[PDB]
Amino acid sequence: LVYYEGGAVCTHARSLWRLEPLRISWSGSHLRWGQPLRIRHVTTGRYLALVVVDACKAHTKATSFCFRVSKEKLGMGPPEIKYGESLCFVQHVASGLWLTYALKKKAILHQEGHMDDALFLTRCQQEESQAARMIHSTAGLYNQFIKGLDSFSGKPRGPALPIEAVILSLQDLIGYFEPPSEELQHEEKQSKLRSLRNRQSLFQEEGMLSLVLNCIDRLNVYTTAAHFAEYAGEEAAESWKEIVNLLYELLASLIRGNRANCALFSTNLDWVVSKLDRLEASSGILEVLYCVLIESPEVLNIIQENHIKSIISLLDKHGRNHKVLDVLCSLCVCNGVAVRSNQDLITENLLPGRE
Amino acid sequence: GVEIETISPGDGRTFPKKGQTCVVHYTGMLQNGKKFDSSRDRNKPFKFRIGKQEVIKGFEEGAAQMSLGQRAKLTCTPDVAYGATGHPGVIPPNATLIFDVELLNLE
Amino acid sequence: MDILELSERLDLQRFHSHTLRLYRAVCALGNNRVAHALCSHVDQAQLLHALEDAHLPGPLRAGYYDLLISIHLESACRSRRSMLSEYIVPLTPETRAITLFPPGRRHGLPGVGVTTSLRPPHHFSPPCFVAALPAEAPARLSPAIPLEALRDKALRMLGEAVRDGGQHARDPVGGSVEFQFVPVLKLVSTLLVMGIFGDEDVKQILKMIEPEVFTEEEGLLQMKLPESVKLQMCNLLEYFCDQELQHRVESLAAFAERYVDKLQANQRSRYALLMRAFTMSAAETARRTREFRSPPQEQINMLLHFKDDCPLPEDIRQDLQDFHQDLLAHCGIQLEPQSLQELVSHMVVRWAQEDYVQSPELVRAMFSLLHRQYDGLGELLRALPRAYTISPSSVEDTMSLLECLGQIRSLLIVQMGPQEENLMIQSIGNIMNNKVFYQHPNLMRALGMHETVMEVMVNVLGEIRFPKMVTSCCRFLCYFCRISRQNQRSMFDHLSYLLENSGMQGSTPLDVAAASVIDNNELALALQEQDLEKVVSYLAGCGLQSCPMLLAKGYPDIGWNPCGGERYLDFLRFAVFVNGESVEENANVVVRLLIRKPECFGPALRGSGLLAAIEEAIRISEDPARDGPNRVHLGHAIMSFYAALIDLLGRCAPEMHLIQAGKGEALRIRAILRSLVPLDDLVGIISLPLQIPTLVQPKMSASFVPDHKASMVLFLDRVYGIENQDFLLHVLDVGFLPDMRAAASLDTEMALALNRYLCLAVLPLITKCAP
Amino acid sequence: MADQLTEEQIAEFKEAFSLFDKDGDGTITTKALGTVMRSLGQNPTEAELQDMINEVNGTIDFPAFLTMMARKMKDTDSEEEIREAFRVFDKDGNGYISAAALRHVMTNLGEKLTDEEVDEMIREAGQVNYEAFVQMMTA
Amino acid sequence: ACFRMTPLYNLPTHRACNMFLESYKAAWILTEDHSFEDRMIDDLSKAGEQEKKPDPLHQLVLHFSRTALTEKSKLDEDYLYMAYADIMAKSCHLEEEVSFEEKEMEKQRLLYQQSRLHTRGAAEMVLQMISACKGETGAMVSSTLKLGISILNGGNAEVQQKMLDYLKDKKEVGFFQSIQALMQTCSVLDLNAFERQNKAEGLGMVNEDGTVINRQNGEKVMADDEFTQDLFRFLQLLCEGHNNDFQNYLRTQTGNTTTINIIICTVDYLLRLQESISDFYWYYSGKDVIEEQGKRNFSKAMSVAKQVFNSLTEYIQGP
Repeated sequence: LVYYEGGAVCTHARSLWRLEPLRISWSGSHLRWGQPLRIRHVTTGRYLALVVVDACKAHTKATSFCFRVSKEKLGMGPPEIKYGESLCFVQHVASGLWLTYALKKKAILHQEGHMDDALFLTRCQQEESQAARMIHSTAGLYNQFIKGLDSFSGKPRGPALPIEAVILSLQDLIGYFEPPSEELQHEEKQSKLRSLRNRQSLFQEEGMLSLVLNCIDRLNVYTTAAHFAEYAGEEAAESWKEIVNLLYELLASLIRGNRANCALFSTNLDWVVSKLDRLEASSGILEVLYCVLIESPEVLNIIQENHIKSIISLLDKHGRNHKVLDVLCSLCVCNGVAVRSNQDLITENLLPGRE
Repeated sequence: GVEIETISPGDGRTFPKKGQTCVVHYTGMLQNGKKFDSSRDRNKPFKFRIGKQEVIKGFEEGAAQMSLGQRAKLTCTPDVAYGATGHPGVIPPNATLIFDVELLNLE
Repeated sequence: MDILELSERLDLQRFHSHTLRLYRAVCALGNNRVAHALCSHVDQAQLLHALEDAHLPGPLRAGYYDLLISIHLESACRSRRSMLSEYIVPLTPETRAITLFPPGRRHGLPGVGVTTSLRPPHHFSPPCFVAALPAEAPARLSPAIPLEALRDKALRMLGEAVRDGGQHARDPVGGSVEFQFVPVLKLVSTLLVMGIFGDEDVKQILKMIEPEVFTEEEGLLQMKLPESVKLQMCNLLEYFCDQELQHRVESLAAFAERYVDKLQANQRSRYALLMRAFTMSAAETARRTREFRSPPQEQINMLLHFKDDCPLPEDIRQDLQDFHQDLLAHCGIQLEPQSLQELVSHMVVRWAQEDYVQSPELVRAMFSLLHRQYDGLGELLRALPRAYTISPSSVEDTMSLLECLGQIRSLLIVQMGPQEENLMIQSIGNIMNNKVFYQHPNLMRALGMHETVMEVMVNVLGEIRFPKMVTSCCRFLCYFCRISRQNQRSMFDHLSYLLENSGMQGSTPLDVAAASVIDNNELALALQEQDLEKVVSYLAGCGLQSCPMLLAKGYPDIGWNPCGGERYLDFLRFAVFVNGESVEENANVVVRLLIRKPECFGPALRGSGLLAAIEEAIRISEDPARDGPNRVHLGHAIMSFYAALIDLLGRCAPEMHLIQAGKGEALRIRAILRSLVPLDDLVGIISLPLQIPTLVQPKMSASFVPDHKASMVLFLDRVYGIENQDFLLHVLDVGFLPDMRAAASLDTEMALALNRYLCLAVLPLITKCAP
Repeated sequence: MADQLTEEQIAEFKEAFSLFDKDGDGTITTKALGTVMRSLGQNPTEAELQDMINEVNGTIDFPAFLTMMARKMKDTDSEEEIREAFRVFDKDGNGYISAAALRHVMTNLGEKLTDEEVDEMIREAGQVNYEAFVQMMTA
Repeated sequence: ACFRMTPLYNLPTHRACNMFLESYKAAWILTEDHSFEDRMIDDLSKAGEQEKKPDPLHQLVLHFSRTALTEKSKLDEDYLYMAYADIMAKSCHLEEEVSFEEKEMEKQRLLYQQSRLHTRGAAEMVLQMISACKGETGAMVSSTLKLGISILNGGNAEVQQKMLDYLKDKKEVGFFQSIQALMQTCSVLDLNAFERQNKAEGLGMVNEDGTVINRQNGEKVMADDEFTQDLFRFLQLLCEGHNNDFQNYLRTQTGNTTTINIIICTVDYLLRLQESISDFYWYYSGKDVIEEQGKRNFSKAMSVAKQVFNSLTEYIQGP
């Protein structure tokens, strides 16, 4: 269903629309009045028909729209359509039905129309629109990868899932989200940060966090790296060790720095700590826990004694790792405010054995 | 469970009586041997009054069982000190303690 | 293994370095029960041994120094640094002999001499581990360490380092010149702020900085220093300029008690000469406007006018100007490098010419130091509001107050748990019976005590976690607001925040806001309009929903709020009625806004009969099944709510003298209130008889009270009026002669609930109509 | 406003209150409130005792005690202030202040009253007495 | 109660010392003047000479620029920056029947001190923090505009050329919106708090040895006056030399995504001023004489009106 919204979903990934006229060649000519075109949603990849619909069932008879100013009974292009000034509506070219409302003012093609279909357009931004289409390119691969895994999720083996397609697709995303260097100039470092703060908020809002959380929890159940990967066979079994480690690097690259996405783990905190001794990518999950426990202080005081007793049990089974002492050093204070409930759970557990 | 094994004998006749202070230059360990405490490192002769239960029960019961200037090794059982919970942060639960004391002066 | 082997091990150096971060983070922010627990694991001698073993590696030296202050010299550090910004001087004769310049125009040494400003002692406790466990414990002090031994060791390690640094050795202590000084300055800086150094010790420290200036080797400032070591130099030098300023204030406090003792005998001799002067009468009162006609605040303002009509002689008016020239020359104004401000202004600027400094912390600590010297006058000025002067007989209770103040500021920085709540209540309960909190309300305001108790109410409200705390805090502010009027003026300023958390038994944050505006025309006239519309929007909710706690208690359901909505009208009846009089500008805007949401009125009149609404209340109050079934009866709160909606509008009725004038706006309102309510509804309410106690006592909080009648009589006597003799005698026999002889019968509990009702509500109204 | 009492009374009050303080808490019984005022020479009967506690459980706390101490000494000084206020007008001190000696003592006091209001003070009131003057000032 | 005032010698001496400090600071220390504001800025400028590195002053305004660019929602009130905002502002106010030559040296010495700041990058520091305000009309944007005037006082030219390029390479929408935000939060003449002040003015001295601090209440009506005058005085000085590009910039930020057209926004404050002064006439149209406080209000509103008509005409003094 089509809707309307305020300003919050105005900036985000959903409210991005691209225009597709019927003629193939010179499609990036100037659009003029009375011109037929299609409407594409960028993230879903669906075609607007007053519902949105798939491209395979998008027909020129079913969905073909146009820009008119007002309904009088009627190479490149000349510069017809200004920005912010045209204030023009849409209607079907076969039906003439004006899309209008009824906070979610449901948009409907209505033959009465209104006095409020005079709507002004705004062009998007280049870095944002590039970030848009790759969501569709990834989620189309990922949900294909999930249900490809779900096929033999119960049936042992006595289509082929996209192994090589997903390995390269994560690695471009890590370098997409890579934090800028400290040796950079200060005025430019700060400028590149606020770009990064958008385009991780622009992912975790429009899905893409729990969707990453899913493909972990379909994969983590196979703790034997080969024997429980033999439900697929020997082909995907050799790459099972890689695909977990790259996955936790993505998630750790998402919630680095950002406070707003760090609160998204306040519900499934116990989902994280339960996988610390998983013996594969043990540094990986421990990396994710460290970046979440320094940005949003509300995740400190929701931690009970059952969690801390696992972390000391992690240190006792993974050597004298100096990263484990970091996360315990973040567990004492937050924003210059200490937690007296946590400052004794460490002490009467860690110290008194002296071992 | 107060076992006193002597290390060096003192006067043999002077004993602490009640309502009185002592000065002990003690040190302690655990049964593993890890030295959780001393007094000479703080360079202070530790003092206390007997009877008023300032120290744990295994300490003052060992204290009047010594002579002046004697050096004794004590062994306080779990039930006589820090029994169930133990000290927070220092002494683990159900820990048997091992001491090395010395009555400096004043009975 | 030997610990010096970590210098090449390079892996267990790191893991034993990060363990020292866990040790400093566990005993962080005054956690002193655990601070004894670390004193077992790292002993006292081996910490003092590690301060000078030069062959220790780099990051392990800065650990064992910073571990030391975080278990011994931090809990005392924050509490004294807090009391540095305020200056509380007593009148001992040791105070009385304090000058700006030392006697001998040669500028004295900074930090050297005698100061008299009050500071609490530190209260260390020695560690032990054989003491028996009790049990809630009161508190644990910071574990102790012998300080007089420590200052000789710390001075020595600094004293070699400024000397060994001149040798330009290729192998510095700890692997750099950075680690040679940063863990020895930030210990010396935090032993200098705790004041435990002797003056002859800081005489040596002044030599070790730049001996060419501070004399009564090469100086430390001339030495080439890396950037972080300059930072601790600023934190060392910032202590010294404050000791110039605190000495300057303590000089000026010494000047005044010498001055006003000289000034009182001058006035009382001049007044006695005025008392015997009969040579004038019209000019005598111009000399008598100052003596007993002006307030004593206006006397000193008038007395001190002789710069460029003063009753003071030329002898004691010149020495003030002689003193005033002694102070500007003491400051940086020449008032036509052998000076400290001459030294700093040279040194800080030259540091900018050395290199382009990148660390933003140092560039802030530089320029804040530099501006402090040039506007040395304004540096004296901004501290002076925190200057207060007490009696020497009050010091024995004042320092007992300040220690009970410090526990609160220590609880500012720790997230509140169920133990320190009992520390806060026992603290606050020990403040409000300490007798000096009352007799100097300027000083309690000067210490920011009224600010401090607000933020601990901020952090708890953010469901209520700790309700027993939040009552005793807002109880303290309500008892604070009536100590002086200007304290109520200060508490008034946080109104919109206090208003945002109006959302139970006991007291409340809203009764703080009520006691911030009571009994004062200044605040009530200055009360905002946007601060008013928030009050009615919370009144906009209560008429539509119930109390969820009451239906959780198993009470009958009532769609509006007879208990919650009455917690706003008792506020607003202090918002328009003051000193037994109504305001105009608030009354003309509360009722214009109260009629934009007519749901805010009680829905029986939004409608059933008003006497019938109370008649609907008597059945549901007398019948226990329709009553709330324990402290809350629904029938007692509905009559109490309508007792609040009535007497509010009675106290917004425009006054009679404005009705004698033809103020059309003022009579427009008097139309509206008379238009809303029928008069004869009141008459059945004013005449309904009550369950008088005799031989048995009825229940006050489930039945009719005389305070229900007391609201109604104020409404008719202020907006409707008693005109003619018949309507006077109409309600006269029906209402009150039933109650009067019911009151004359018992000549007892509700007898005293009705004795004061008659003597405050109706017997005035009879005497309004006695002719 | 609790400032209308001077310091030494609160010093005397706290000395009296701590003397009969129950456990050092600052709580006292309802009976001890009567005894401590009679320890301060004040002798009010149970009528003046009864209305004061219900104005504010049997537990009297020191601020709750002190706010009652303000009101008991606010009303007494509010009436004895105005006869001694008239004392400075008349040269004798009885009440016989001549009206000629008023229009310079009233424009010279510090409420910044001009000649029009001190006129307006007078023609809406020979020498006038004191009791008409405490009537014409309180109004 | 004015008659029962106790004398000073009856008071305890510690309270007598307390009111003295509140008096002695008020009549002597506050009244004292000194000129340290110029003998600081010279040595922060001259010390770059020694035996491409920045100056001591040039380091400072770089640091204040860096704290204005970090992403924060609000602009935290630093007392230190306000302590340096006025000191650099007073470096030009010493120069801010005469001969012809002697006023030119009084003019050109002001262009010397204006050069002593804005070649060290003082022009873009004062342009960044207005974008870092985002409309919060606090105490800092008071103290940042007095520096913005003392650089552009007298109609300097190249500081405008140092300002147009900064708003054209950055495309910084957020400046002009914060400009538009401060414009609407400009108080005008009311007819409600005016009599609130007047009813407050009926009290001259408060009971129990207290004084009604008339500066504490102050002017509840139009206390926004000197600030909102100062913004238009800043706004007048952006097109003083008839710099025609700002005449086409202040109505259209054509490089930017979103125009604001402050010229139209200057009109809309004037209309809100226009009814606000006209209804002040209708209150007094029945009265005969005008008292003292009635004129002080009306002196205020026209003094800001002369500022805004002058700031209007510099948008159109050029043809």
